Amino acid sequence: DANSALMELDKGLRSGKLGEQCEAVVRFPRLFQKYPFPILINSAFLKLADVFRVGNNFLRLCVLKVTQQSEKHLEKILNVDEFVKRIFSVIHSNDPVARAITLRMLGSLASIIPERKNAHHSIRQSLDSHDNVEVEAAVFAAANFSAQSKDFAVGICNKISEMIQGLATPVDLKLKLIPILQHMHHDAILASSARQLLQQLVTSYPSTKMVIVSLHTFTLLAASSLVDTPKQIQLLLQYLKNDPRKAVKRLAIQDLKLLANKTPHTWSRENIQALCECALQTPYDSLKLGMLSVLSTLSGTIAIKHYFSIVSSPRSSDLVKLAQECCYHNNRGIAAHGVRVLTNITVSCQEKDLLALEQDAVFGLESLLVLCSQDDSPGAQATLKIALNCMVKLAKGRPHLSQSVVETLLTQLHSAQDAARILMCHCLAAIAMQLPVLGDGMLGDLMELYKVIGRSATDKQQELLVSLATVIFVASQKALSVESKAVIKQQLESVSNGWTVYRIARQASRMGNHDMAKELYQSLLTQVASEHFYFWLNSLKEFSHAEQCLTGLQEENYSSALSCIAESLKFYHKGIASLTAASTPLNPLSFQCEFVKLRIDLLQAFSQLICTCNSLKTSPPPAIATTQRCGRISNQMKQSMEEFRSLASRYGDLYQASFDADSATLRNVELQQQSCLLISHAIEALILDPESASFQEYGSTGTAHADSEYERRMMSVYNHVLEEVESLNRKYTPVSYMHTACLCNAIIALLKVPLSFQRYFFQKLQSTSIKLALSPSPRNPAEPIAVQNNQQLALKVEGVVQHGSKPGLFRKIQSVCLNVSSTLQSKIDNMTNEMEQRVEPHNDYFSTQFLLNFAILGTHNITVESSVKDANGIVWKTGPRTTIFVKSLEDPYSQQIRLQQ
Amino acid sequence: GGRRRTDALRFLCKMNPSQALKVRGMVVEECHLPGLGVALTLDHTKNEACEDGVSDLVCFVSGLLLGTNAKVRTWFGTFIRNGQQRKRETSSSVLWQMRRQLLLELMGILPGLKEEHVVKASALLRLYCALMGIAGLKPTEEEAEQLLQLMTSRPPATPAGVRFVSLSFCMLLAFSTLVSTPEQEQLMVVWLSWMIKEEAYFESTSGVSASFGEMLLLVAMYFHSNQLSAIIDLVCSTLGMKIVIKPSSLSRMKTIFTQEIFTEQVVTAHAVRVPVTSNLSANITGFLPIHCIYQLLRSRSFTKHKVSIKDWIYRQLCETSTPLHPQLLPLIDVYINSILTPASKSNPEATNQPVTEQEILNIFQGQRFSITAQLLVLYYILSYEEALLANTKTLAAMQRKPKSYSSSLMDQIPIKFLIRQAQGLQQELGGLHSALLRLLATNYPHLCI
Amino acid sequence: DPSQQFLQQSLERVYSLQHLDPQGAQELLEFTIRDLQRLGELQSELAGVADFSATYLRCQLLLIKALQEKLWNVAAPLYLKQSDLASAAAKQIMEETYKMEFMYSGVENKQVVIIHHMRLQAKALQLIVTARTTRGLDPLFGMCEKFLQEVDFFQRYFIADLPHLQDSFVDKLLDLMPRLMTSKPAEVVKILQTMLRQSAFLHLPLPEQIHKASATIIEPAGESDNPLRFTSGLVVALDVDATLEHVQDPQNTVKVQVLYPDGQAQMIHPKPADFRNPGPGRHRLITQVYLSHTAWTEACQVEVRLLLAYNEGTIPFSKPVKVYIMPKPARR
Amino acid sequence: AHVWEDNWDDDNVEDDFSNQLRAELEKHGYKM
Repeated sequence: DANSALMELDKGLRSGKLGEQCEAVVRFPRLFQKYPFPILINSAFLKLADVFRVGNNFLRLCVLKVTQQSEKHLEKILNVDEFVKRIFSVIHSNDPVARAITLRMLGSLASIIPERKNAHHSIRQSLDSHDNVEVEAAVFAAANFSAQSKDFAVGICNKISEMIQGLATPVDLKLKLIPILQHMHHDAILASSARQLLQQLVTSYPSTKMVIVSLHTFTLLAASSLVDTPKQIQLLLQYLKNDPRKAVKRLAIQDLKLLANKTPHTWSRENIQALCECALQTPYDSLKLGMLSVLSTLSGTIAIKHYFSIVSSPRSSDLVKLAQECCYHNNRGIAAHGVRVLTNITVSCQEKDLLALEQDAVFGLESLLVLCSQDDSPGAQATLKIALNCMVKLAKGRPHLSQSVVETLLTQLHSAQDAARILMCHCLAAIAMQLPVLGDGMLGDLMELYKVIGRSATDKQQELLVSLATVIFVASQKALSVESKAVIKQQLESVSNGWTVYRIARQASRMGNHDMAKELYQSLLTQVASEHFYFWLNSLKEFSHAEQCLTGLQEENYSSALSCIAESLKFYHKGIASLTAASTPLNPLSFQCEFVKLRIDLLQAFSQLICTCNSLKTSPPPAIATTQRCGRISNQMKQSMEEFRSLASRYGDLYQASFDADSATLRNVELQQQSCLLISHAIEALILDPESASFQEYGSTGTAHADSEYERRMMSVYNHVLEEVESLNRKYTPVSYMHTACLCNAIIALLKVPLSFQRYFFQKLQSTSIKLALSPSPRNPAEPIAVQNNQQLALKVEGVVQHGSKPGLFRKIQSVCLNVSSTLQSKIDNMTNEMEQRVEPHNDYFSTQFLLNFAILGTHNITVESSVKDANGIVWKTGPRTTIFVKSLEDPYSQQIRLQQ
Repeated sequence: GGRRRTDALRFLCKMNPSQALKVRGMVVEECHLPGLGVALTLDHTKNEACEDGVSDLVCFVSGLLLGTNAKVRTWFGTFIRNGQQRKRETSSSVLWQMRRQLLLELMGILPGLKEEHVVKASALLRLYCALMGIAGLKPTEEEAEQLLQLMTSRPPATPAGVRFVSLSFCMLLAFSTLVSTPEQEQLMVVWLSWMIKEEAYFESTSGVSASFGEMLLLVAMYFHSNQLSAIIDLVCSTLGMKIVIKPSSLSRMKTIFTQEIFTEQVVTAHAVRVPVTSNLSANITGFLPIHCIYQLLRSRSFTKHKVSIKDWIYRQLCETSTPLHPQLLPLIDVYINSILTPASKSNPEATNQPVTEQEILNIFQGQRFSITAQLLVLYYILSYEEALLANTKTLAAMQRKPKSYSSSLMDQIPIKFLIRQAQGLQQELGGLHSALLRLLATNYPHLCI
Repeated sequence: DPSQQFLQQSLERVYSLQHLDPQGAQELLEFTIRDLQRLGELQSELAGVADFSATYLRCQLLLIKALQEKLWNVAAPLYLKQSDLASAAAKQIMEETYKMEFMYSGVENKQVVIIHHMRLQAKALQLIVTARTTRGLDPLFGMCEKFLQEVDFFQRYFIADLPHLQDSFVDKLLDLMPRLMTSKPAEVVKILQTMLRQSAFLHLPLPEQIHKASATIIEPAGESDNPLRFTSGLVVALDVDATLEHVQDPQNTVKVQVLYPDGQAQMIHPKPADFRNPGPGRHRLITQVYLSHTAWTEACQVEVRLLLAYNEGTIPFSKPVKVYIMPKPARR
Repeated sequence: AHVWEDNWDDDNVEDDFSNQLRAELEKHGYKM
């Protein structure tokens, strides 16, 4: 049912009515989106071409619209020459509107035909014509060809130079033709000639209209040709300084904004001096906001480090004082830009005679905060965003200010409206997440604030409870008191949405407070109106129950270890039964089931290990026969090697097969895998061959990023276990009981730090899938493709990538590794044709050519695997795992020859 | 040796209570000895007293039968068939004692139905549907009687309750062999008669747009128009699994709907009396009063039974939004066909009157209304103007000419403005931009310059 | 020329601005890489020097990016095999050092000593990542011994030019040289980590006249849709004509490579007679490529690419071209 | 323009599963 849509819509195309043909033409883009493979694309584009050739000039506009929309599918066209000839057969017509439409189609088609000479001749001929629609379409197509072709660029450089300063072709047409000079960056002397022509134009037509158009053109030429961008930044400083007009100044602002966003390393010191000095003596306020917005975007990059470079007192520098009087300005936006600049100076380079500004910086934030808290307007909300981002960055860069930072924030958490409680709770959440030592310093104060929310408004209430209980969970780095649980619970019994309690429960499951997760999951379990959502909530409840059982541990007590581990396994198994029941074909929950299954396997590896440590106290030294490994305990810990190493491999396999998670979920998977490697190394350093260890951890054990509290406690446990392993290296007997005690304490230390269900367990932001439509003949089901067993099978695998939303949010596909293998299904098994190829997609397409050698006699099983390679370099093992069946026939002449031989 | 291995591992499970779930785990992930896993699950259920929520047995069988993996589904299914072929009376089999445990929780779930026990019984009905579906486990008389006890229960008020009664309706419609005695047939007649006179209360209080009443109307229309495949599709969509059902049981069920209870007049009246779905869109799933009224428009029964449609179509058009549902375009098409083409030669006058002038005017004065509604009404106006010029041989012999929409209102309609708006947002308005351009090209060369 | 002044100013900004946070150093390096590629694409007289500087700064960028890695934040047993990014970076910078000393035409001993020093840093990175991976004492001890004799070879062959190149990795490497002789290999690899952390970035004096070698296979173009048809087990000869510019000694260096669509490759050496010399700086390769296989079911795409060889290695320098090939069985 | 990068609760970061969960869960509006 792939070409059937093509025959249906082209049956629509063979009508004699304009309406049905137009309907089919405008229905083509949906069909393009549904099947993107180039057979259908090429066929439908040729049909669009020979519908375009004969038409009543309104079908032509519709096909132009479809070509404009479906630009990313244009490179998939195979029979390019017939397509372009059918389109080009309308230039020689005498209807000027049809000609203009066809030049617009050529301009749309520019990507696939950069160096077609007759197209350039048609553009040049129609460009100096007298019909206005033809002229405008010619300028459009000249702009679109000039971005790709170079000989067209130089010839049209001469032509457009002549027609701009030809003193005919009135000012509207000149405004239309200056972007032709914008697209004109291909060669050095071409760029220089365009630069001279633009300078002559801007000094020759000193208007409001032409100066704006010419300056935007001139800066796009500068940002395209990176050979004299500082000259244009310089020229923009004289245009922003010495020009009385206002709109020219506004373009100078947006121009310097674009140039600072693009190439900030070219900004020289005197350029920043000129920008700051022009920002001082301006009488207006919107212009002030614009220049200091440009300086704020310039302050977030390495331009400041070039500005504050050794070989004057930086207190006397223009930028810092300008930041001061615009941080203490009346308008809110200019204050936000100034406090961004001051925060960025503080976070950047650490010269001594800047440190006093630190004090100014922090006071600035709270001053701005008490201006923008009590306003309730979207501009004030954006000012809140900017201020709180500056608060986070300021506390991040200089931690010794940070404590003062957080306490000031709590003051404005006492008196502000319901839209200001949120995002301040978020700033507190971020600061107390990465830097935890301050979080407890809130504790109880949030309690009374939370009490006030018992009698607050209703419109923004639910999000506000979500934010407050989230920052409560973040701040409670050690645990939560029973009274804290009681007050949170009674408040959300007082009023709740039902989805708010779900968000609170999943926040608690994220942080590690699994008892309140239990209680809210009970509340959800009584609730809710579907099958698999009920099973999902039951599974989450059981996981919270097992994790409270894991929190109920005591150090140096192995009996409680076995008991609580058994309770955790039984609650996890009720939970994994619920998860298996909750799985749906529409939403095939795969990360959750694998994560829970490997968690179960980790705790059972721990259980077998702890009872194996108990086996030395539960068996003989060996036997009467043994009198360099003696006893069954050696074989048992070798099995522990096998289980833990396989478990680490399975954690790695779960890491590689996701590709759609965030940094935190991946880092948590890394924590679990590192726990498996930790226990494996700890055992193979104590009992199984101490002799060839000889390492004593010759790597760094400090100075970590510590992006979460769970990460920090994991790393502390890791370092403590490695310290115990280094100390107890080669002093004692190979079996020992300090060795078993070391394993016991290691297992207790790993199970004390609870767990963290991360973001990918609950919500999925990025969804990427691959198609891989195999076409040797695609078969049907059990029917195999017949091969003649004297030639190879040209597989011809072709693929396309499907993105759920926001194309690539976290990681971007750079190249894709297709792997193919065979298997003799008759019963190594045909490993002789394992093949690998790297693909770089153009827009979404994958096109490779695979030859498979089927040689022996039988039915073979082709499997195709995908492997995404990202921009950094990590390979990711996703893919549909496509399998196809082949039967190997023989030539009867060859069969008779083999029988005779 | 299968029974000796189950006996050995069962004694081991009794010996170590904690790792019985582990023995279940290996049974799952090597697909060996299903009866062993079920028996130890029953033993661990005997061990706990944690029966506050759903049973672990229910969750486990739901995971094995209705799961992402297929080979465990086939393995548990052939376990069910092997338990079915053990015809002689022997209580030592694991499967029948699992049936008694499910019977015990049937006893416990019975009353009408309680508020806390509303999703437990729906999950149980889905489980038993899977057992008689993919697994194919023919029940006994007492089990079928208690199934009819459970499905003919009274859900209190909940959206979980309307999910329950929809699942109970498809539970009945999937397996009509489950009822065998006349007394149970009187029981299901009483239950259906209750399910008629109650729909408005659950519809209003639950607030869902996917209630049971449109499903009742759908099955009435599909039996009335003799479309059994639509019934099969509806029950397979609502239950959540694909099960093949013989048409003979559905033919008996067709008789009990068409002869009594759902006569065609009361079906038409009740389908008129349904409310409209505010903020319709296409993101909501379900089966909907719009598909109900579209099916009742396709098989001509409104004007054949003297009931109006007009304000419903008006309100449903006026309460539409972004991405458009894939049913409104054929709904407007068959609405126009109902305006123009008469139903039968007995009443050539019999037709639907079109939308009044003032209402369309109040739409196009605005923005109070939605742009999807405006585009839909523009499509209605243009298609009515086009089709009124087309079916004119029947129009002249019909003597109740509904007439064009004057010219004052047609002057006060921005056609090019809404067509530009349709082109601007063509990505979510799919199926309407093409029709608007078709109508504009074939009827208005005013603006195709 | 504005381009020459811009290149000098950018290179001076790279060289001077090295006292930064590694985030800022990475940002400056990435911006100057993109600037240098854009300058090389725009210019043609100064394309070679822009590309040379871009390759050097790419090596420095990957070295710095590998230096700041989470691998040197956890211990050696806690290794993520799949999450490592610093392992392959040694191989890319090794291939890039080959690219400097064999792609570029006009070079003298200063460029040679700087890129040899960068190769020594590359081998140090490879040594430290392999030391972090494995646990066998004999392989790590052996690789330490090969690395120390490589350092010995470097100071022996370059016994001069140490006064001109200051405060580098190799200078103060030879300052602690006898202690590097007498130490446990774990002590050696930790002091090599500490050595790479304050290893200074060298300044590269660019040569006056440089040109980058490249090839353009003018025929076959590859856009021909018609297949080359022959019989299974027999050979077809496709004529290749390519233009070489700024290649020193093409006879012992330039080769042709054929990638069959089945994976197996062929490295065809050209004949010195078939090399033309159409002027001082451009050469014309005209040879015949010999192809044979065992019948296919449809005409497939065979890859043809010119490779540049050096002494023990081959690296690509030509745009790929593709040809349709149709091997048939006999009629009987 | 977002303060907290690892915020689980933005304006629209809710996947489909959470969308039908919110749809069937906000309707009841009562908790015991």
